[PDB]
Amino acid sequence: QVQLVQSGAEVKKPGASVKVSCKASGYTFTGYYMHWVRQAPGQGLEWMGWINPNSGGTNYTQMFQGRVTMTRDTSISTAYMEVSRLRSDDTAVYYCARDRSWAVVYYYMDVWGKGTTVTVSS
Amino acid sequence: SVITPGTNTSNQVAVLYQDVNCTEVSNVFQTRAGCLIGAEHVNNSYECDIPIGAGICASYQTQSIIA
Amino acid sequence: AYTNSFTRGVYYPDKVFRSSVLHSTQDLFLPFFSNVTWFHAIHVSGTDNPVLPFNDGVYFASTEKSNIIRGWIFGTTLDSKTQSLLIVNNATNVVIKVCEFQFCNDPFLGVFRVYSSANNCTFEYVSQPFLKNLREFVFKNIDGYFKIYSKHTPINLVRDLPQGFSALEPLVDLPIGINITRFQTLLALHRSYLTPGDSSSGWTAGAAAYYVGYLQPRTFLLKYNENGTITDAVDCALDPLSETKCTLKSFTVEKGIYQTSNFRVQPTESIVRFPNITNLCPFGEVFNATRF
Amino acid sequence: ALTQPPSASGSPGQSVTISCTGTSSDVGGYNYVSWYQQHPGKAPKLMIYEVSKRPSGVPDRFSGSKSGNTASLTVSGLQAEDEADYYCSSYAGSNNLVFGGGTKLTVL
Amino acid sequence: ASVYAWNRKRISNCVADYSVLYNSASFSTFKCYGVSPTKLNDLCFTNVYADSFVIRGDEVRQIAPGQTGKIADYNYKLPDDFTGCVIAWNSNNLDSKVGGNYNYLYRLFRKSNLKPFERDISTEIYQAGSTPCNGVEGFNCYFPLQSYGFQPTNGVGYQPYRVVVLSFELLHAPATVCGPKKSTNLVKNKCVNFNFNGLTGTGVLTESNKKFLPFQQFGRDIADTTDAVRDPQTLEILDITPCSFGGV
Ligand SMILES: *[C@@H]1O[C@H](CO)[C@@H](O[C@@H]2O[C@H](CO)[C@@H](O[C@@H]3O[C@H](CO)[C@@H](O)[C@H](O)[C@@H]3O)[C@H](O)[C@H]2NC(C)=O)[C@H](O)[C@H]1NC(C)=O
Ligand SMILES: *[C@@H]1O[C@H](CO)[C@@H](O[C@@H]2O[C@H](CO)[C@@H](O)[C@H](O)[C@H]2NC(C)=O)[C@H](O)[C@H]1NC(C)=O
Ligand SMILES: *[C@@H]1O[C@H](CO)[C@@H](O[C@@H]2O[C@H](CO)[C@@H](O)[C@H](O)[C@@H]2O)[C@H](O)[C@H]1NC(C)=O
Ligand SMILES: *[C@@H]1O[C@H](CO)[C@@H](O)[C@H](O)[C@H]1NC(C)=O
Ligand SMILES: *[C@@H]1O[C@H](CO)[C@@H](O)[C@H](O)[C@H]1NC(C)=O
Ligand SMILES: *[C@@H]1O[C@H](CO)[C@@H](O)[C@H](O)[C@H]1NC(C)=O
Ligand SMILES: *[C@@H]1O[C@H](CO)[C@@H](O)[C@H](O)[C@H]1NC(C)=O
Ligand SMILES: *[C@@H]1O[C@H](CO)[C@@H](O)[C@H](O)[C@H]1NC(C)=O
Ligand SMILES: *[C@@H]1O[C@H](CO)[C@@H](O)[C@H](O)[C@H]1NC(C)=O
Ligand SMILES: *[C@@H]1O[C@H](CO)[C@@H](O)[C@H](O)[C@H]1NC(C)=O
Repeated sequence: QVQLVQSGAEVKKPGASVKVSCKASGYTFTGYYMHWVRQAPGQGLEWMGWINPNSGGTNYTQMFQGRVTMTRDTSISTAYMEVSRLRSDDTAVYYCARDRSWAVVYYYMDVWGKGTTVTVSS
Repeated sequence: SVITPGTNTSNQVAVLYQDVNCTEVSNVFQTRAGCLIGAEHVNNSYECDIPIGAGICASYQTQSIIA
Repeated sequence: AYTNSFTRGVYYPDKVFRSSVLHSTQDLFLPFFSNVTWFHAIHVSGTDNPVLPFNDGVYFASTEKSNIIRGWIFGTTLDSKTQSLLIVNNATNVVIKVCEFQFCNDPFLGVFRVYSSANNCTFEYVSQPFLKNLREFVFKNIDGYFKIYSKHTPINLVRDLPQGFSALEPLVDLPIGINITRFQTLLALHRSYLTPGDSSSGWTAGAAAYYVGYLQPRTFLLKYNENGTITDAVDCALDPLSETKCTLKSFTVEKGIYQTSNFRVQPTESIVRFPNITNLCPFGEVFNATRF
Repeated sequence: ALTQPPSASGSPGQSVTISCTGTSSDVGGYNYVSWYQQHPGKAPKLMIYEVSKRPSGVPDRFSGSKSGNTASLTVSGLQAEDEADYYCSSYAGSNNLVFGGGTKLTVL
Repeated sequence: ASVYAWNRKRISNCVADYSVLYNSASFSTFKCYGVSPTKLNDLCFTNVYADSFVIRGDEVRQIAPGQTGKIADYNYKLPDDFTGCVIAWNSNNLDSKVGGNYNYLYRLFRKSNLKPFERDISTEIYQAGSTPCNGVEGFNCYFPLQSYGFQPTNGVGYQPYRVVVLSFELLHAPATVCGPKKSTNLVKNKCVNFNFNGLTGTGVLTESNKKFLPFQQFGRDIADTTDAVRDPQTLEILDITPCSFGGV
């Protein structure tokens, strides 16, 4: 059992904030990086950023830098992804993913959470 | 090997690198024994004060180290 | 400026009494006749007291009745991030502190402990202070033991290091291991500013003059006298006569030829010469064969 | 983004392929091309993590390798288990990773 | 402390009772080097450095001279001529917590192997092998530190082992640290075995007529024979001349 337990779904007003949490299990939480990737309900898949539970170093893509932040919680073996303004383009299912590599920041995404759905209201 | 006329006579010392060509390291005289650095070559001939080898001996010129 | 070191800077290396013994010692002594960077450190004009390196342990001396040389600071970068040392030799006590403190742009006392801005130190030490007078020191920082040697002799006012001979008695061993690469001496007029940002303002101190050398790993032939104190020394690398003195273990080389060492040419460069073979061995085949 | 053909067709027991039209200037230079197989409604899994290496548990009937600029993953002897979307991905020269649009496998 | 930036104490100027350690059964490995384990309480040491770190259970064999590995090359290297003793014991119930423990971290990647007794607190990212990394971890430059993540359910080879290494050189006087021994009275003019602050020898002791400088702990004659020593109790200088011998 190395499955990551993602948090439940949420519904938020437009422009407001939202935070998603994925809880590690089985594998060693420190080490294996945690990438955050989003899938719009219509199409495609896009990558936002990663935080390493080993050190807390973060990197982000340009489309989300300066408007979305991430953090870790080694006490509960979980990592958080925060979105500041829930624009209607961001109503999507957000997926957390491990990496195959031990402690280096490569991009080899093996095991993915069930995904917390996010919705922008009207 | 050093050439010393005695400490209480003078501090002048000339060195002798045995079996070395002077291409590798004020007066550089090539003897038949090796590079004798610091001694002054003299065409005269005297008694042997300090032996060096192959018929060359060194002494105190008085004031200078001759070979 | 520059003056020469004549014969100064020898010390008792190992705390062992010897009498009438020419002992061949190998330690970080000051090499004879080296250059010392004498300083006009009064700096009324010409902004100031410089920061000097601590390459392998140094030698320090001063000659003044003004007593302005009041201590030293040490450290790897002399900043609040990395470790440091402060020595102050005020008229009451020496206060030797390892602090990793934040130092001034130009340190000063003005007694007022101006030199350290912020302190959360770890090691402290207090003992008796260090007071034409010529003080001398060497500062060895070896294997976790900071060693300070000392001697002060009433020199004859030659405005440089005298040609005489003196042996530095060991004074303080600090059992602290801190990486030290630079130091700076501490000057103090009896009253001036306590702001850590000034360089050339607040007061005009007295005339200042001090020295700095650097110790090198050298072999020495130390002459302990009848009473057990060092009266002369021979630096084995300075001169072929001195090398002969070290080889014979005697201070008076007589009339003759003496073998002193062996000369061998060090290789100038290194070459590797293999054939044109470039194809790799099939270790990748034998270690990844599908069946054994 | 990555240019990508939208779909591929076949029948169970056949052989078909899906390709990824990345740029050799930025995408193919740092290779590391990873393909992911995504059913609708569930999380995807890696299916070729390096340019040609399968992860543990991946069937051998899936193959892939870069070819110049483009990369391609091929399926041989497929069945009803392989009706899924397939996504291309790569390093894209710096920490800003990119994905492909996502082709859809179809069986007649 | 973790295996990087291992805590080091400079034990000096005290009497060390080693008998409470080498007869204590709480330790797993007590492999000394260059000194017998049972002779530790009978010796005097110049300076004693006590190190302390927590490492993985299968990695305790790496803390020994001449070994190789991640801990042996990137975290803590004993020298090839190490003298002292290495002490280790299991600490799964003190260093590991339920769900994990993360205060203990080890250096995983380093540009070069450590010198003996080196300490590397530098958290600067690893060498790229490519264009250099400004300040950002990723794809070329990795984070050099890594946590074990000790868990109570791990095996004995993965359990956190709390390790103490005592490094100490055993030259003669002045020995700052020595073992417990009842100091006794002084016996002059007789052939007497003596242990002067670690300086050990057999000879007669005479009130010396030579004047030590106030720092010299002892003295030697020509050809390195220990001719004199000063008393650690009353600061008297005593000549040591050998017990009388000759052919019969
Ligand atoms: C036998 O086959 C194995 C299996 O592929 C070969 O070992 C693997 O080779 C790859 C390619 O070089 C290694 O990946 C690389 O590792 C380095 C770290 O050393 C890393 O910096 C690179 O980014 C890349 O990930 C892999 O580590 C290596 N070992 C495995 C998978 O355990 C091997 O070369 C073949 N030959 C022999 C003689 O064993
Ligand atoms: C994520 O990594 C990228 C790759 O280096 C960083 O991008 C550089 O950031 C520095 C910071 O000032 C800039 O000077 C460079 O011009 C950037 N390079 C590129 C190609 O964009 C980025 O800053 C990192 N982000 C975080 C949050 O660490
Ligand atoms: C990351 O790279 C930056 C640009 O390549 C460096 O910024 C420099 O900053 C100085 C002054 O701060 C400028 O004068 C210079 O033009 C350049 O922009 C930055 O220092 C560097 N970071 C590190 C940690 O090296
Ligand atoms: C110098 O040494 C020689 C050799 O012993 C001796 O005869 C001579 O008197 C000495 N001269 C002086 C001035 O010491
Ligand atoms: C020393 O070497 C030089 C250069 O080859 C040569 O000209 C000279 O004759 C040599 N002298 C002796 C004594 O070998
Ligand atoms: C010594 O002899 C050489 C060789 O003949 C000659 O060149 C030199 O001038 C002579 N020197 C003296 C002082 O006679
Ligand atoms: C001392 O510190 C300086 C600066 O931090 C560093 O360059 C040097 O390597 C250090 N020396 C040792 C022996 O750690
Ligand atoms: C001094 O304080 C800093 C934080 O301000 C701390 O990181 C450092 O360890 C302290 N140094 C000591 C206690 O020696
Ligand atoms: C040794 O010291 C004593 C007393 O200080 C003195 O009388 C004697 O002359 C000294 N001996 C020598 C050789 O200097
Ligand atoms: C040690 O103790 C004894 C008796 O208690 C005393 O006579 C002696 O002076 C002490 N030694 C020192 C160095 O104080």
